[PDB]
Amino acid sequence: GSHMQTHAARMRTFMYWPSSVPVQPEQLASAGFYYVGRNDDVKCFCCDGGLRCWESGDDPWVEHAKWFPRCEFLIRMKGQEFVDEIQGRYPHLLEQLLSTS
Ligand SMILES: [Zn+2]
Repeated sequence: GSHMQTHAARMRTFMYWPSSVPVQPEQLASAGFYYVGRNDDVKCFCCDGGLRCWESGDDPWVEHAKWFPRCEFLIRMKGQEFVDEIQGRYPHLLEQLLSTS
């Protein structure tokens, strides 16, 4: 429950990635991108860790299920079904190490 989804924000993410979104923007709106993401590098709303990296006609969802450490927004039908499946495929989903001293 934050107000980063009002004021203009909604259309502040509805912009684009190259110069228009030739992906599936109706699915993006469910994945937390395009209007439903945040700014340019569609960060998402509830997500603590959303980004974009669009590979080869990939879904917004596998992208937005491989870097999110949490997306309470999307933890609903995706986070109990998606990831339950996606994590089946991703045994390196969880946090590894980085600069942990
Ligand atoms: Zn998210």
